[PDB]
This record gives sequence, structure tokens and C-alpha cells, in this order.
Amino acid sequence: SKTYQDIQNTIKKAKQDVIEVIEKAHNNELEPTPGNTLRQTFENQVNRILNDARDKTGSSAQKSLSEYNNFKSMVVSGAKGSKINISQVIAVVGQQNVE
Amino acid sequence: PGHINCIRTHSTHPDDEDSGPYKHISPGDTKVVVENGELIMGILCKKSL
Amino acid sequence: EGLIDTAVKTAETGYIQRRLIKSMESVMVKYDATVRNSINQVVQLRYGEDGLAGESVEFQNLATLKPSNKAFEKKFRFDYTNERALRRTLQEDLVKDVLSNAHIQNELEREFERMREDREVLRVIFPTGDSKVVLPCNLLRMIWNAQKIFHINPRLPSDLHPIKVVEGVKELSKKLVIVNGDDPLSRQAQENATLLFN
Amino acid sequence: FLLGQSARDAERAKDILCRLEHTTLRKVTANTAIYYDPNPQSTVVAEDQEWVNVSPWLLRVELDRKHMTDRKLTMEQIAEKINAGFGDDLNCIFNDDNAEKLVLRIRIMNDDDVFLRCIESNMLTDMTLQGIEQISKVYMHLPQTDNKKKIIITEDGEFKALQEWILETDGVSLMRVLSEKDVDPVRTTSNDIVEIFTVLGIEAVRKALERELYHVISFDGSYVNYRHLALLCDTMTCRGHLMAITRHGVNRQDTGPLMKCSFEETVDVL
Amino acid sequence: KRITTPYMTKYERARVLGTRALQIAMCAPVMVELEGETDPLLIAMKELKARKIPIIIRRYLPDGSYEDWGVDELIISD
Amino acid sequence: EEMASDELKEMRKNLTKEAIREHQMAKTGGTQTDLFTCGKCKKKNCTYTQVTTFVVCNECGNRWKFC
Amino acid sequence: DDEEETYRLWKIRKTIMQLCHDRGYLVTQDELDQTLEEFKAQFGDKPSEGRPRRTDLTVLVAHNDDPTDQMFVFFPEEPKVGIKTIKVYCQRMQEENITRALIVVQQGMTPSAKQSLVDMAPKYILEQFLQQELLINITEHELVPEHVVMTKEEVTELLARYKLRENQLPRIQAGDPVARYFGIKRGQVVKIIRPSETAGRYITYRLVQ
Amino acid sequence: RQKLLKEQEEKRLREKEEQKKLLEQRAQYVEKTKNILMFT
Repeated sequence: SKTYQDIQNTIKKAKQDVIEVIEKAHNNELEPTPGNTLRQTFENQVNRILNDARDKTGSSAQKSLSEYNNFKSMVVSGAKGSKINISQVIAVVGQQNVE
Repeated sequence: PGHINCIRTHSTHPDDEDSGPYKHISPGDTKVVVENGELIMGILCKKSL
Repeated sequence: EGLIDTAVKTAETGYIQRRLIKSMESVMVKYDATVRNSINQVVQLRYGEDGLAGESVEFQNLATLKPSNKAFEKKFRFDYTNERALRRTLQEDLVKDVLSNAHIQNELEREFERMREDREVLRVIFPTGDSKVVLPCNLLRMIWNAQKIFHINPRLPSDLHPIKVVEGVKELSKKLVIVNGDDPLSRQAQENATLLFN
Repeated sequence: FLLGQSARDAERAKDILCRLEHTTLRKVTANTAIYYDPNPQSTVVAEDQEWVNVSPWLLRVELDRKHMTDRKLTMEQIAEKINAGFGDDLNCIFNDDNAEKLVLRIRIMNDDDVFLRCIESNMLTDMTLQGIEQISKVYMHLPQTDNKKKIIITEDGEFKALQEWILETDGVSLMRVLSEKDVDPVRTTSNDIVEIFTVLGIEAVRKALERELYHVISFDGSYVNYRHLALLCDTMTCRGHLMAITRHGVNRQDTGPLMKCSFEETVDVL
Repeated sequence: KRITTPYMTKYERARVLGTRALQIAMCAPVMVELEGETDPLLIAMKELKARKIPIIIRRYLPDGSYEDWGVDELIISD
Repeated sequence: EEMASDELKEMRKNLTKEAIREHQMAKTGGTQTDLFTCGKCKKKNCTYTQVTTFVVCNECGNRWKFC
Repeated sequence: DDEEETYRLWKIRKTIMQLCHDRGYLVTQDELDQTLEEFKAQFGDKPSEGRPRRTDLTVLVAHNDDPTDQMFVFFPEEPKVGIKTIKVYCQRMQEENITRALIVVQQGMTPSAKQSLVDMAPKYILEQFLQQELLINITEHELVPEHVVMTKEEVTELLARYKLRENQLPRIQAGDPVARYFGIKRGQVVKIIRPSETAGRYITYRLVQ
Repeated sequence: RQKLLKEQEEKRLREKEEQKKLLEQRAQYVEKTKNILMFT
């Protein structure tokens, strides 16, 4: 019930950051990153922000489990699963990329 | 079986443990150590089995 | 998207594997310890450039690779001047022998020189300092098993003269043969093949 | 991989990148307008550049400034190239590097109306002002992993990997690249199989194929014993030429008719 | 002047065991005292362990020559 | 280029600097830390990425992963 | 261009000297690794209608053990070398007992010339090298291993050791840049030495055919 | 110490061999520059 607060705060921060990036791109401040065009660098920054947010949420979720938890036991044993699966189940799924 | 000897690390083995003290006596029960085919330390996982 | 990727992979990889198998289906290792094909055309004078099965090979590390020149000197030289260290490691009936006798000293110096030559060879052969290499026999595990069986108790002075180690290694370097034959070309190939392992 | 001092500083590597990147008029030109100006001194447009220098038509090919500075060019070499490429048949009156507009003036001296259109088109499409063909654009990225960082044995002994600038093209020339100065002729590979066979040799092709195969097989973290890779590489480089694993490379070998029909082309080989 | 390896490869060992088992199953004399077993394959394995199989292996070389090795001559792997 | 005015020279220098910077490639992202010892160079500087945690050497550039 | 042309000529000369040293012809340690400053001070550094003109920087080098065997290194000025040029070169070579040579052509020679080159093969060996291929010494490249041209005696010894027919050995066509670099012809085996990661060193052989 | 000294003098012999090779190569260059001259 506290991990939910942390996750919600992180998601809101990520949303605010991406909105700020969009505002900067609209008002012509985000300069093109070397080797990429304006749209390419805009997309790269957005993707990096979302991935950082997802990783932060997953780490917060992982650190909030208990030794008696079964997902964590099966992941540390490596029998079937991974940390990203626990992250998607509890914290947040993430970006649904295609191609 | 037999007298096997091998060393393996557990999945949840903190990297900042070998450098500091408590190298041969791990609080988290990691750093699998088998001598003469007898488990001594560590928790078995996919890394060892 | 994932399902479509899996479907196309399941259709393409089969053809790839089929083409790979139909191009090397007759290659084999003849009794002449050499890899050929149906036309008896030699493809490799030794399987895998070494002539070893892929099942009995484990990852290892090269101690004499990527050291520091000062560290390499204080780990493979066997200083024979500090008699206190010898008394701590070897027994009294060997310290006097390793001190007085100069043949042992010359032999050990030659061993260190050969070690330096091997280190130079490794450096010129394995650039970028990659210690992780694959070799047949895991020597560290064997040494550990010997310690655990014979009860070495690594605190007391052991009874093992360095000359014994030098001669034993030289004989084992002779017993392990890959290119049989006393011909100069045969010996050159034998030295080349069983080079990294030695 | 840069060889000279350019490997360290990016200032002296940008010129190398520019000289290895194909630049044409289209990349530096911004506008191109033809005018039927009768008298050269009349100058229907307002430009005080022809009277100082001194056919009833001309081309005003004004160039861009930002692109020209990015590639670091000068109108002198552009005029020299545009005059030598088409023989002593035109007269390009370049402009000084002090005015704001980078205007030019191409005139022809000795059906004639479309000749200017054709010549402007065929020069704008392809002229090779500074660079080689094939190579479209070149990147400039520092090495983050040991697979591309420079390694030198230090006097103390430790390897001490060095971080040096390296380029990443998008084409295949190799031959014309290695000859360029400030280019290590020892570590600049090509990432192509058929190209190296016409530059270095069959053994180099074998090694390159081995490295590429190992790269593509170890990218997902998997591991395959090197013996298998070596055996495949040798079988593909046994007859000197690069035999293709397809039906067009294995059936050419003198294996036997019963073995060729198994793979493919049954009735043809029989 | 034999240059082939002095060890018995797995392929040769398997084929020799199978052939000896087939021969024993066809009412052939054994070359070891039977401790009370009947499976011909087990008898063949016992003979191989006892190094009494009356078979000699002919290893053909790529050139065309060959070498005759006897089961009781070279070392057995397993 | 040498005969150009001060303003023109400054503009050309700025354009050249911008072009040189834009020609570069963006560095690979990651969490840089000194808790992992790279086996290819012996240094502690490196960057990790969680996905299995891939280890990227900072100075030596040793690439590895931990499960 | 002037400076670039001088640099290209110097690089070509260095590559040719290195090539001759690799084959076995005795060469100065000085000219083997001479810098460009002495090259300028020697010829004149004005290739554009000046002193360092082609056909004057040619070099004749004799073999190490066979001082009677030499080889010329010409530099015809014609971008598209014809047959008359090679004809006069061969005619002038006929005065000496020389047999081998090396032609450095600006651009690819006409197909009609290759026929003449191969026609005089049994009597006067001569090959060609485009200047674009001489600006770099391939033998020093990382991918290319260290080749060694073998003698007939040791080739026969090898074939007899493994009891393997020379036809069964790997193949390498004469068109291979390494093959032309060492001048190896048909019916001749070349030793290869590659750094083996699983065995340290591994030596293989390839017969040219 | 004496073995070190004899190794040093052997290196001196190799240095003298390098000198003789250099002088021989110069002595043939004096003749070969004549051909290089008459060629043009």
C-alpha cells in the first residue's frame, strides 16, 4: 500500500516530464541530438524517460516484497520467471512497441 | 556422489561482499562451497544445478 | 507482433538448418587424425585446429596473461635468496639443496625465462587481454582434488623439490602427443597444436 | 579507426569524416535559377560581382552556408572541379567568401535552352565535390566496449584500454578508404564478405567471416564452441572461392551426382 | 609402424560389442567363464572387460593403407 | 577563410563547431558505477543496465551479464 | 594535385620496396622504411611537370641468393596503357638476362594488353598492379595472416609425410591479392600461420590452382 | 659475468654483420644508379 504510492508518484513524474519534453519540442527548444533528426531525438528521449520510469517502478516493487513471497522465490531460484515479470504484474506493464 | 569440489555463486549474491570482510562467512548464505562432495555454504539455484 | 515473429522464424530457421546440414554432411575425422570430406580433400589438418572433442573442454583462465611486469616477477620466479621463505615453504632438507646447488638455480632461471617467452606469445596471440580461454583439463580443480584427497593441509612445509616439478612438467609435455612422428615437420606440428595447453 | 593524432581530438576527425563522406552539389546547393540575361554586364539581378570580373543566358546556383561550413568547403575548389569536369567549355564566375549570399554564375561559350537544364540536372544529381562514392553518410561514435577500444601494452605491463574516435560508414569501399591518410591500414575492417575477397585475400575472408558469425551468434548472450564455427568457415573457404551454401555453390563442387540431387535440383543434376 | 591412436574409439567399441553379442546369440563358443547370465550382450561386455574378444579391427587410412589392431592389443576407453 | 571579417569568421567557426558536434553519435546510456570489476582491464569503472543485468566496462569495456 | 601526388608516389614506392623485401630480394633497410622528407629532397617534390616524373623513379633489385636474377618496376605515364608501351618495355628488357618485372599502371590496362602479357609468359614473366592497390600493404593488415612461400623440396616432404596427394590440399587462385603480392604461380604451395585461439598456433597449407 | 661478456661480443659480431651487409648494398647501389640513370 506504500509501494502503490511510490509507483503512482513515479508515473506522475514521468508524465510531467514527457509533457515538458513535448512542450519544448512544440516551442522549438529541443535541439536535434547528434546523428538523429528532431523527431528521432524526441522519440529517443521519450523512450528513455519511459524506460527509466519502468525500471524505477520495478525496482521499487522488487524491494517491497517479502521473503515469503512466491514470485520472488521462483525468480531467484530461476526455475520459471524473471524480475521483469514481477515488475509487469505489480508495478507497471510498460510500453507496447511494434516494429 | 563421490568427492566433488566446486565453487559457485547464488542468484542473490551481493557483489560488494567478496571485497569487504565476511568473504568466507556470508550473512546471506551465498557463495556455494562444496568440498569432498559435501555442501558447506550457499543456497543452490540454477547457477549451481 | 510477437506471434507473427514466431511464425516466420518457425518457417525460416528450418530452411537455414537444412542448408547448413546439406553442405557438411560428409565431413569427418579419419583415422589419420585429420578432417576431410567425401572427396578426401583435407579441410583441417586437425579437428578444430587442435584435435580435441568438444565435450571435454571447460572454461579456464590464463594466470600469466595480463599481469603487471612487477607482479609477474614476484609470482613465477621462485626467489632462491630469501632462505626464511624457503624454510617456511620447503623443508630443511631442501633449502640447503636449493641454495648450495647452482644447477637447480640455473634450471629455475631457465624455467622463468621460458615462462616469460610464453607470456609474450600469449600477449601477441590473445590481444585485448582475454584471460577466459577453453582448454581440456581444468588444472585448478585437479589441484584442489589432490589437496582434498592427500590432506595437504596448506600450513606445514611440504616435501616437493622444485626440480621434481620441472622434470615432471617436461615429461608430461612429452607424453601428451597429437601429431605422432619424430619428423621435424611432425615435431613442429606437435609443438604448434599443443601450444596453448602447454 | 583513425591512426594519427585525430584519434584523440574530434576537431581533426571531422575533416576526415567529411573527406570520407560523399558530398555533391545537391547537399550544398539551396536554390538554382536560370535566367536569359542577354548582356553579361546587364545583370538583371542586383549583384555587384560581374563588373569586377569583367552567351545570353546563365545559371545562378546559390549555395547554402551552413552545409558548406559543415563540410568545410571553399568556392575555389568547387569552381575548379566544375570547370575541369565539363572541360574548357563553361566559365564559372565564383563569388568571394565575404558576401552574405553564396551566389555563382555558370555560363556556356563556344536545343541550347535544354542543354543548361540537362547539365544542371546531371551535375546536381552527382558531382562528387569532396568524398568517395558508395559511402553515403558517416557517423562518429566513441567506443564504449572493449571490442572497438584501442589496446596498447603499457611499459608497466597493464593493457590500459584507450578511448579513441572511430567512424561508422553506411557503404562499402574499403580500397579507397585504406589509402586515405590518418586511417589505420591495420584495423579498419569492412563488415562485408565479398568485398574483402577482392581486397585482402581468401584467408582474410575466412577470418572476417568467422568474426562476423561469432558476433551474430553471441549477440543474444548464447555461446557456441569455436570448433564448429571454424569448421564451417573452412568448408566455405576450401576451394579458394567463396562457395555459397545454396544449391549454386555446393552442386558446383565435384562431390558426386547422388549427393547433389539430395539437397536440391534433382533432375537437373541427374 | 602403426600410427593410429592406441585407444579404442567409442564407435569401434560399440560395434565390437554388438558383433560379439550377435555371434554369441548364434551359438558360438564364449571366451570367459559365465557366472550365471544369459543375455548375449552382457557376455560380450564381460569378454571385452576380460580382453578376450577374438576380433581384430582394420582401420582404413585416407590414402588407402590399413592397420590391423587386435582388441587385446589397444586400450579400452570404458 | 582567413580574409573574412571578424563576424563572418565567428559565424563560420560556430557553424563548424555545430556540424562537428552534430556529426557525433549519442553515447550508449546506462547506470555508471564502480561496484563491478571488469575482467578485461582490471578497472572498476563501468555501467550496468537491468533488463538479467548487462555489465559494460567504462575504461576497459568488458561486456558481461549476471543472472 | 602536387602534394597529394607526391604522397601517393612515395607510398607506392614504399609498398614496392616492402614487397620486394618480402619476396626475398635484398633491399636497404634505409629505403625499406624511408620517410617522405628524403623522398622530397631526392627527387624534387614537383611531380606536376617537374623532376619527380614517372619512369625515372624506377628501381632494379637483384635477388638475395641469385644476384643474376632481377626485376624491373616500371611506371608508364599513359593512364590507359596500351600494347606499344609494354612492347617497347619488353624489347628494352631483352638486352639483359632479366626475366621478371612489375608494371604499375595508372588505370586498368586494356584487355588487348593482357593477352600480350600472358603471351610472353614462359619467356618473360611480368605482372601488373594498379596504383590504387599499392597505396596500402595488405600483408600488414590484421585479418591477413603471415604467409611463407615454400620450396619444392619441402612441399614434396609435406606431401610424403601425410601420404596426401597435392590435389587434395586446399586451393587458392592466382587472382588472390596475396598471391599476386608474393608472385606465386600455378603449382606452388603457400604456408599459412594463423593465431589459433584454441591451440595458440595453427599452420595450414594451400596449393595455388 | 663472463657469459654475459661473450653474449655482448656476439651481439657486436652481429652488428658488424649488419655493417658488412650495408656496405655491400651500397657497393651495388653505386653500380645500379648507373642503370637507373641510363634507363631514362
